[PDB]
Amino acid sequence: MASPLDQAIGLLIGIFHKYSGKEGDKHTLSKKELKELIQKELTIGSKLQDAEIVKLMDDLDRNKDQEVNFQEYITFLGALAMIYNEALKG
Amino acid sequence: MASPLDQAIGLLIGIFHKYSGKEGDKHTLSKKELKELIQKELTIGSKLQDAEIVKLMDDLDRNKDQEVNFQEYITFLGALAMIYNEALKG
Repeated sequence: MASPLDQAIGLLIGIFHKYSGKEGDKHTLSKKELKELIQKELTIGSKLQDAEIVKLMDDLDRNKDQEVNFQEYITFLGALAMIYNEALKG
Repeated sequence: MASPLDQAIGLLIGIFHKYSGKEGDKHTLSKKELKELIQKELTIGSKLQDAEIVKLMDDLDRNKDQEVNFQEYITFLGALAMIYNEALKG
């Protein structure tokens, strides 16, 4: 069955594809799409703590002139998650 | 605030913490916990596609006798996703 994990994975995939879809090689996307993704799909406004700020900055270096793939996109979210849910860093 | 992304991230976090919590250093967990995680939380049984099998195998070789962190767990999930959610490859 589409258990909570599979569903949540499904969400992260769907979120990816929502932008990556347009890039043709929709297994990848870049800087612009990443900034869009975070800014649009995280309706935060109040730039939480540091994590998201650092993601937005980092994005420029992380990409520079290269597309990122799915897992490297996920890493953006996982890093975000770790930095603001400080707990996860132990 | 807790937009679809944040919620879905929240799910993957929650899933991790549900077991990783018990390790105390809940940034990390290992082989046994990982197999438990996927087995329990993906209520599949009817092994959808190779991905899950390959994860279950891979886990042993990946861990050996070494813990994995949150992002590495997310890599396990992201790889599972990649392999069975065919779209992510093509």
